[PDB]
This record gives sequence, C-alpha cells and structure tokens, in this order.
Amino acid sequence: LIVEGKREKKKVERLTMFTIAQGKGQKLCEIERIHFFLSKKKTDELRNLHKLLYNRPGTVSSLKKNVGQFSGFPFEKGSVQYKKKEEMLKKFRNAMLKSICEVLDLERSGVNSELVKRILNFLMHPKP
Amino acid sequence: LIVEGKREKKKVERLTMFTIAQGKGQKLCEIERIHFFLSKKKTDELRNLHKLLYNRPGTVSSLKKNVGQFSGFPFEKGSVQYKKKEEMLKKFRNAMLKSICEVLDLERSGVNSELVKRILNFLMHPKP
Amino acid sequence: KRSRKESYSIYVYKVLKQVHPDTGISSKAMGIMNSFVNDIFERIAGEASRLAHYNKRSTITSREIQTAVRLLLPGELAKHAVSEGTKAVTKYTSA
Amino acid sequence: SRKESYSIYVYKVLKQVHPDTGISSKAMGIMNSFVNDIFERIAGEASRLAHYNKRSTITSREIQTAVRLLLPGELAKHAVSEGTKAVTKYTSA
Amino acid sequence: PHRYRPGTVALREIRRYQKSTELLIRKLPFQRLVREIAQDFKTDLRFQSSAVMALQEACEAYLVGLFEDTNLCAIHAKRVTIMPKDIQLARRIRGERA
Amino acid sequence: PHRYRPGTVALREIRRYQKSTELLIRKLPFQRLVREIAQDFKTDLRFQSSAVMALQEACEAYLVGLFEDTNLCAIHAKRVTIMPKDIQLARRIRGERA
Amino acid sequence: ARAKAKTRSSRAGLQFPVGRVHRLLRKGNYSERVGAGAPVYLAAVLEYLTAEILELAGNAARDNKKTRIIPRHLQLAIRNDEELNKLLGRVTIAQGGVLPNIQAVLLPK
Amino acid sequence: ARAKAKTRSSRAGLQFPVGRVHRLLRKGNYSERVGAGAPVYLAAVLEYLTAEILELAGNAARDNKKTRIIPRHLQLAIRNDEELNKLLGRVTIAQGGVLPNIQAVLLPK
Amino acid sequence: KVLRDNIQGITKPAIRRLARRGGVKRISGLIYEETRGVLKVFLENVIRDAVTYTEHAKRKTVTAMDVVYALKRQGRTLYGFGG
Amino acid sequence: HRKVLRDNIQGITKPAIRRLARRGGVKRISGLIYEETRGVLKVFLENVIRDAVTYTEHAKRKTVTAMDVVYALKRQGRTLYGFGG
DNA sequence: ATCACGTAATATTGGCCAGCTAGGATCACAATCCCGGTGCCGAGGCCGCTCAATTGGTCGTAGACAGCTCTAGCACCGCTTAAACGCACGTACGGAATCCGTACGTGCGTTTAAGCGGTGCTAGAGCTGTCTACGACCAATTGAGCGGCCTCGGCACCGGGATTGTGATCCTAGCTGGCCAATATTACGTGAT
DNA sequence: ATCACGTAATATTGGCCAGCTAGGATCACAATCCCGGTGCCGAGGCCGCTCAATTGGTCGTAGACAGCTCTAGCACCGCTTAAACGCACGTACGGATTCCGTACGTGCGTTTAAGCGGTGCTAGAGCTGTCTACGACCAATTGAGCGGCCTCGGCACCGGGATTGTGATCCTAGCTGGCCAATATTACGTGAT
Repeated sequence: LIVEGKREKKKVERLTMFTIAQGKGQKLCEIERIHFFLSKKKTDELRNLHKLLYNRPGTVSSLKKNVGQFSGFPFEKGSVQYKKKEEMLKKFRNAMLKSICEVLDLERSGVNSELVKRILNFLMHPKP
Repeated sequence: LIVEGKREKKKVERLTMFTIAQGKGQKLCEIERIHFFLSKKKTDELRNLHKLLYNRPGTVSSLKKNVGQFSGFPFEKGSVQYKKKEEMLKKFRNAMLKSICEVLDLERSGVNSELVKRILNFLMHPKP
Repeated sequence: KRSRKESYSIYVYKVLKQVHPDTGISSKAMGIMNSFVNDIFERIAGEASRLAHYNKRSTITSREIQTAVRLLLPGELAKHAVSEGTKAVTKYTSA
Repeated sequence: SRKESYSIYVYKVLKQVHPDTGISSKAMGIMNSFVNDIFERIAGEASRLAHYNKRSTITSREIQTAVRLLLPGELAKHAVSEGTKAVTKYTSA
Repeated sequence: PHRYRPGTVALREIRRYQKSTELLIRKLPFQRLVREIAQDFKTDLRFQSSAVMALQEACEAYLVGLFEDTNLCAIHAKRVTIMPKDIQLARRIRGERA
Repeated sequence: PHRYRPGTVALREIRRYQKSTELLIRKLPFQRLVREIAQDFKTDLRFQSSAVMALQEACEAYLVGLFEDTNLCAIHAKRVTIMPKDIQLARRIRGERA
Repeated sequence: ARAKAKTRSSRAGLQFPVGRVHRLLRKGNYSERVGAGAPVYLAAVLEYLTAEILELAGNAARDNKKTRIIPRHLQLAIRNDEELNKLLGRVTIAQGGVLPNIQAVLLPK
Repeated sequence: ARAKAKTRSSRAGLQFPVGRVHRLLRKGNYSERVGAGAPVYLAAVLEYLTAEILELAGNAARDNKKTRIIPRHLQLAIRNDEELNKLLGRVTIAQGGVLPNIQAVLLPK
Repeated sequence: KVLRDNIQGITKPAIRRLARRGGVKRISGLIYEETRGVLKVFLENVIRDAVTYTEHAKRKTVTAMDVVYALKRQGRTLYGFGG
Repeated sequence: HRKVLRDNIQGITKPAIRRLARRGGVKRISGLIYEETRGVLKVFLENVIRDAVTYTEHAKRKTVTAMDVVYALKRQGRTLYGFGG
C-alpha cells in the first residue's frame, strides 16, 4: 500500500481546436502568341482554364496573370495526374475545348479526342 | 403551504437545432439577335452577365437557361436597385463591359460611363 | 428458513390502485419505482441531515424535511409536495 | 466564542514543503475550504461504505476505500501509501 | 429492381431503435470485454448476471446520450455526419475533458 | 495616425483579463440585481457583504466557463464569432438545457 | 389496557409506511434524533411523487392502449414532464429506451 | 505518576490534528462508532493533499518570482495538475481567475 | 422602496469583459441579452436556494455560508468564503 | 481454468455502434466514429468497473454484484434504476 | 440610265504613353517588459488563558473467524440461424473556393454613476438562561408484510388483408452532337520571269 | 529553277436529323399499419408466520422562547473619475453559392459466432455462534490553539528607459486605360456596260 516515491505531475489535455507548381517548358505569358491572345481575351474564358490547370477557379483579379504564369505540368505522360486531367478534358463540352485551343494557339478543327490529345500534349510542354 | 388544485404539467422545451423576377421587356432568348450571340457564345461570357442580373452567379447548366429567361429589370430609373446596379457596372473591368455589350448587341465603342449607361438602359427595357 | 428483505412494492401498488384502479405494473417497472423511491428518500434525508448540521441541531423534524423538499424537488412539484406533507402532519397531530 | 480552522496546520505543512514561502489570508481560506471539502467527501464515502456493508464502525479500511474511490490515480496511490504509513506508525507506538 | 436512397434506411433505423428498448450491443462480447477490463483491476473475479446487465444498460445509455450530444454538435457545424471532433467537443463540454 | 485592425485589441483584452483576477462586473449594479431577484423570493431581506461577493464570484466564474464552452462551440462551427445558438448548445450539452 | 392498533400511516391518511421511514431515518445515521412529524412528512412527499409518476405513466400506457406499466412508460412520463425530468435528469432507467426525437434538419424536403 | 502527554499527531508523525479530526468525525454524524486509526489515516491523507497543492503552488509562485502564495497561484497549480484538476473540477476558487488559453484559430497568421 | 430594471446594470462592456476572460474574440449583438437571461436564471436558482437555507435558519439576513451551500447544491462548489 | 481474454473491445462491432447512434438520433456516421466510440466506452467501463471492484474488495467479495455497479455509477453521477438503485 | 468601282471622309483598332494598383520593405509610434524605489498594510510572531485533547480505567458488543448450506457462477457442448463481414457501386455529403453585404470592432467625445469615504440609525445576529415538550428507550403485544404457491390476464407474435411512402418507369419537352451537302484550302501542272 | 495562277483533290463548316437529358406524372413494390386467434408466463391473489411496528410509561435534554448586546447592514451626501454610452467608419467576418471527389450508405452472398438449452462442477455468498478486542464513556488533566496586539517586509504602484510589435508610409514592378495614328468601311464621283 505504501508507495515509496514522489507523485508524477500529469497535465490536463485541453480540447485544442497559391503555389504555382512550375512545370517543364515556357510560361504562357512569355510565349508571344498566347500572351497576345490573353490580351485580346477576357477574364471569363480563363475561369474554365484556371479550373483545368489548378483544380480550382480563380479570383476575377488574379486569374489571367496566374494562367500566364503556368509554365507546364511537372508530371509525365501516363502519371495518375495525366489520366485525371485527360478525364477532365473528356468531360468538357466541345465548344469549351475549342475555346481552350484558341487560348493556347492550338488548331480548333479536329475530333473531341484529338482536341483533348493536342491540349494535353501542350499542357505538358507549352512550346512557343 | 397547502395548494388547491393539481400540478400544472409544464411542457419541456427540447433544444431544437430560382425566382426569375419578370421585368419590362422582351426575353433575351426571344431576341434572335442576342439569342444568336448566346448560341455563338459559351457559359463564360454569360457567367459574367448573370453575376450581374441576379446578384449570385449560376450553375454551368442553369447559368445558360437562366440568362435565357431574363425578362428585364422590374424597377425604374433612380430606384435604390438602379443605383446599386450602376455601381456594380462601374466596378467591372472595361474588357468585361465590352464583353457584356457584345452579348447584348450593344456597341463596344464608348467611354466606361457610356458603356455603363448603354448596358443599364438595355437591362431596364431589353428591346430587339 | 428465514430470509428477509425490504422494498416499497406493495405501497406502490396501493398508490397505483388509488390513481389508476384498472391499471397494473410489471416487476421490472416495480423495481425501477423502488429504486426511484429509495433514491428520493436518500436525497431528501441527506439534505435534511446537512440542514440540521449547518444549524448545529441534533434533530430532524418536519421543518428540515419541508426545507429539503423545497430545495431538492423543483417548482410546482415542491409546492404540491409541501402541501401533501403539511396535510399529513396536520392529520397525524390530530390523534 | 472560538471558531475552528485548519490554518496553523497548513502553515506547518507549507513550512515543511517551502520554508522560504508564506501564504495570504485569502489563500488560507481557500486551503481551509479545500480541507473541509475533502474531509466531507471522504467521510461521506466512508459512512456510505459502512452502511452498504451494514457496519456501525468507520476504520482505516473504510477511509482507504473512500480514498481509492474519490482521489484520482497516482494521487489515490500516494494517499493510500501515506495513510498506511501513518497508521503503521501510530500502531507501533 | 429496388434500391433505397441513402438516408431513408437510416431514418427507418432511427424510428425503429427509438421505438424500442432492447439492448443493442450483443451480450456475450460485452461480457468478455467487462471481464477483460476487470482483469486489470483484480484477478480471478466473478460477475453476477445482473451486474453485467447493469453495466450494459449504463454503457448503452451513456453512449446514447453521447451520440445525442454529438448529433447536436454536428448539426451545429451545419453537418449531418458525426465525426470524432463532434464527440471530443461534446465530452469537453460535459466536463469529461476529451 | 494610428488605428488597430479589428481583432487585435480583442486579443490584447483577452491576455489582459486572463492575466488578472479582478471581478469584471461592477459591484453596485450586481448588488442591486441580487436584491431585485431576492425580493421576488422574500421581502425586506438583508445581505452580508460576503454573501454578495460570493454570488458575484460564482456568477463570474459560471459565465466565464460558459463563454469558454461557447467559444469552443463557435470554433466548432468554423466561426470565430460567438452567437446565441452557441450558448444554447453549450447549455443543452452541459445539462442546463434551454 | 391496550387500545386497538392504528398505524401511523393510517393516522396520516397515507399509503406509504411511516414506521418503515422512521426506521430508515434512524438506521441511516442521518440524525441522532428524529421527530415524530418527520417520517410522516417524508412518507407523504414520497407518496405524492410516486402518485405523480404513476399517473403520468398510466396515462402514457393508455395512450399506447396498454393496461400495464413498463419501464418505457416511466421514461416517457419522466422526460415529458419538466419538473420530473429536472429531478431525474442525471438518472438512467433500465429498458426505458429514449424519446422519439429526429432533428428537423435530417428530415427531407 | 501520570505519564507525559503527546498528541496523537506526534505519535503518527503528522502536522494535521488527529484529535480535531476524531472530534469532527464524532460530531459529523457519519457513524455511530469511530475506530482509532480512522482519524489518523484521514488526517494523513489531508496532510498529503495539502502538501501536494502547496508544492505545486509554491512552484508556480517561484515562477512569477513571488514568495507569498495567493489564490491565483492555487488556481494555476490545481488546473495545471491533471489529478487535482480532476478532483477539484467543479470547484470554483475566488480571485483565482483562469488559465491563459487562447485557441489557435483565433491567433493571426 | 423597490428596485426595478436592474438586470441592465450587467452592461454590454461587462459581458464583453467576461467573454474576454473566457477566450472570446468576436461577439454578436444578441449575445448580451442571452447572457443577461442566463445570468438571471443562474441567480434565481442560487438565490432561491440561499433564501431557503436562510428562512430555515430563522434569519432575515443572507450570509455567505448560505450562498456557499446553495452553490454546492447547484454543483458549483466555491472556495474562500468560509466553506 | 484461467485464460487471458485479449482484443475483446473489437466485440463492440461497427453495426452495434451504428445501432446505438441511431438510438441517439444519428443519420450519417463517419468511419472514424467507431474507434473513437470504442475508446470512449473502454474509458467509461474502466472507471465504472474500477469503482465497482473497489466496492467489492471492500466487501471482502471476489464476485462483482449489481449493487457494486449501481453504487459505482451513482458515484460517477450516473444513477441507475431497475437494479435496486 | 444603271451598275461597278477609285478616292476621300469617317470610323475602328493597334501602338505608345500614362496612370493605377499590388507586393515588399522601411519607419514611426505605442503597448509591454524591466528596473529600481518606496510607502503600506497584512502576514507572522508573541503572549496569556480557555476548553478541547489526552491518559486511564472499565465494560458492552461489533465484528473477526470458523463452520455449514446451497445458490449461482463458470466451463463446455452442439445446433441454428441472425447478425457481422467483405465487397461492389453510386450518390449525397463535406470540404474548398469565391464573392457580397453588413455587423461588429475601434476610436472619439460626452454623460453617468460606481466607488470611496464619512455619518447616523437600528434591525437582527448571536449569546445566555430557563423550563418543558418531546424524543429515546424498554417491555409486551400483535398485525402487516414477506415468501411460497397457484392460476388466469395481458401481451407478444403471427398470418391475413389495407394503406401509404418510396423508388422506378413512362411521357412530353428542350438542348446538343454526328452526318451530309456546300464551300474553302492545298497540292500540282502549266505558263511567265 | 523559282514562282504565280488555274484546276482538282482533300478538308472544313453550316444545316439537319437524331440522340441525350429534365421535369412531371403514373405505377409497382415494399414498409407500415390494423385486426383476430393463441398460448404463455408473469402479474396478482391467498395464506401461515414472524418480526417489525405499535403502545404505554419513565426520563433526560434539545430546543423553543425571552431579554440583552452589539455587530453590521442599510440609507444618505458629495467628489472624483473611470466606465458606460452613443455615434461614425471600415475591415473582417458570416452567409450564400458553386463545384468536385469521395466517403459513407445500401444491397447482396458468405461466414461466424451469438443465443439457447442442457450437464457437471465448484467456489463462494450467506447465515449462525463464539468471543475477544476495541471503542464509547466519564473524570481529572493540561497544553495546544486562538484571539488580541505589534511590527516589519512583500508587494503594488509610480516614473523612466527599453524592447517587441503593429500599423502606416514609401518604393518598385506589372497591368489597364486613354490618346493618337494607321487602316478598314462607306458614300460619292467616274468609268464601263
């Protein structure tokens, strides 16, 4: 019954309660063609693209500039991220895909699956 | 100390934890000029237009159908609602206002204050 | 041989037949009501003892019981309990 | 008339635990209320135990059980130890 | 072909297990648990049936009231699903210091 | 020239009134309130100063703990601000109901 | 030389046992001494509370078309009364169950 | 011829009063009869708890470089110890304030 | 005479202070009346129990020990007032 | 005669916790609720059974009775009726 | 005379220039911390004196202990399903992102009444003395309550119909995509440089 | 040989028909409900007994009551000043909306172990009797404890200096808006038909 020692002092446990991933290639703001298109384009269009790029829409203010800062996708062809972007692209209306091609200087003439492939190759390596 | 009736049972108090306002004018869907624009347009420019007509932006699918049924603004020139829309127009970027003019068949060549006045007059009485 | 235990069962039966003559009660419910009686008894008697101690008095009388009731039982319950207790004490003193 | 308290005993314990330290009247009133509260808790549990086991007597065993029930954790252990030691000493003399 | 939409069965189960009074934990496992716990306080123990049944009634009423408070906390958070944070909050408030 | 942004002076006041122990309700108003309440239970009553001081200490401690629980409920609702619903929840869980 | 026995409960117009309550008060070490009106008062209070509980429980049973009270009926009577639920708020009844209470926000629209 | 008297406290090696505790147990109406070791054991328990609190409070007071103990120091000791805060949970201490505890979410970023 | 409308002596800034001591940063405007009601309830109960203990002591004066017993009853034991 | 009974908390199964919740008015339940509830229950049971075994040893019994459990809960402030409370 | 088309005025848009805004760095000021110094008032000690603690003895009885009865707990077994588990799948939910409106925080100037001290009065707390009604106690008496036994009433459970809530399916309606026809772009042969 | 131009093959785009999705209404399935018959077992009644309740008398003392003191609660005034109040203003917060993914919910087939009933053993609850050690009680003792009084030191507060921190201001870089000039469009004059 007699504990020969000091008592341990316990403590009460109280109930406590925009990273641009830089990819491979060139920024969409440096590429003369794309930069000229964004200048001619508007905040509206980049709402769908900012969703496609960073999986979230963007502030009417920090939208066009952040999309221009997009320098590529740091992941490679066949990654889980590549497949997840390809499905997103397949889920976009053909008119949207044609608008995204026009913002990236890609040819708007083509089948849905080709517009998807040509946008997805460009978003890996944005080339002037 | 002595009462005269029966107990008055006291009941326990348990702790209990898209209207299109039709205005004065022709629907934007029945105006073939504007309707042809929306057909040529995509859910982005209409998204800017709706963040303006009903205060809150709509859904990709609804956005479209909702802008289609705008019957005009039911309020008159000088109302608190007219002033509150005029300020929301003054707070839009000049590229947006030019995109809204193009969705309403309005001339995109004017000073900010004129684009504001020409959109606001159209949104009272949408005329073919 | 001889085994004896006490409860309040028959008194609860009697009260029941006073208020609900054509109604009955099960054994489990009767045990619950027995526990309720014993609980409220212990509560009242403990409050009464503490009252007598606070006032340095050696006796528990109708006053201490009445105060313990008014303190433990809530609202109209306390008023009607005091009424019943006073009526019973009155009838008892008129022996 | 003279009122009772636990003050001097708390001052003795303190001097044994902090000979450099003192204590204010208000703190002493708090310690007095604490002592009286603990006393009432332990004695109530001891009486209740005796009654449950139909005993008329409160002994060191009842107090030790009430301590086990009320004081929590290593506190209970070191209180049982200190009480057993004190009872042993008292019995030796 | 018939399938119920999520929620409908849950509400039916709520109505059911509130209309009812039987114990909801199985008795054998709860008994084994009681004995497991008691082994750490004293060895070679024995339990009356009424004792285990009492522990069971008490632990079920306790968990039921806890889940009531937890549902209240959840609803407070504009949710419908209860989460561990809700339980920790209900306990921290009831005075159990979770 | 200088103007603190909302929430700064509040944290400062928090650190202040937590470093300290003085009663935060003015005495005379509390005393008048106590006498008002008591006058509904018995008339021509008298209060020792110690009794009023005890009632004040008790009330402040009670409301302080209530506001702790209320701030916890609020935070749980993803809200910095406390609202009456938070108090009602805290009390319903505490057992004070209402 | 001895009068006909008349129990204290009968002298008070009660059903609960006054003698037994006297005995329990004396054997509970509640007080060195116990007045004569104390057990009477206490038995009358217990009888009133018992009658209240049983009235409400029998009403509940009759609402379920039952002639026989069971623990659930007691739970209903208690939790539906403001005073009893306050008196017995820290109390658990075996096989009493709960009061049907689905929060509104869970019901569909 | 009368032996010199030493208090029951000395015989037990305590600073608390054993005679006072035996008197309160006798005058507290806890039981008809009271053993001899009961007040000794109880006084030793009270002495132990007092000493535990005074150790913690004196530590807290030295932290604030204060030599005298005040209610705030007792509150700090109690609430900062888990076992004491457990036993003294519902206990309210006048002029003892509360523990500095600001929830993180309220802090700026 | 008779005191009236003395609950309002528990003023907005006093409730604000109490909250701050409770760790509160932002406060609605309805919190003040809710708190006044909560406090009036608490005091009604404590003072009912205290006045009861008093009459039972045949006193016309409320003491601190009466208040201490009342709080102990509400389950809110208080130290430093003769406990 | 004597065998250790390990991993008996898991006998408080997911559907049983689900039932308890339903009796508490719960509609939707996370997946972590189950372990949190098992821990809560093990704590409650540890305390109640500690107090009951204490009352037992005090009574010089080796068997835990219903009165021991009732006194223990009554102590924890969770009075229970139906077992002789 | 009508139509087609070169040229000039008007209108629209790209380049240039200027203004505006967001982010980062710097500074000014203002709350917090440190350090003495100091007057104060409450802790800490001292003293004598009362009543609670103590020593000693005796005696009744609480409960420790042994012994016996027998209840109830425990271990084991074997079926018999009902519940639990694993898994597939899809939808409602939680979380995150965005935005807007305004409620609450902050600060200033004005008003209020808390606080503090001093003064005067008197209710009632607290104590003492008294005397007595009332509770404890004992012995004898006795009837209510407890246990055992029995025997039917309440209730659960089931099977057969009725109603209702929920989900799946069908119908009418709107929007978008693949296919087809018309037309623009590009490769190639021929002519010019 | 390279390049401009007309022709032919290849390719793109507008229109149309068809496919797909939304909303409302209809219909079938399942759950909930009700309603009568059955048996089953626990509720409720009866009876002998015993022990706990009642009765009547004696006695001591706990507490009601009266009287005095004096402590302390109340009331009231005036001054000071910090707190409360009221209002202006704007930031940060709460609420609403949208969207997206996936975590739960639901259904199904398989597994597993809970539940039930039955057998055997046995530890330990529960009761009784013996008796001793222990506690209660009283009388004399006495010394610890406590109230009153004094006196220094811990501390709370003031002023000065210093440090940390927050808010505001300033500078740098990028984007947006306006203005001006170049170029496309439209109207009139002129050439061809």
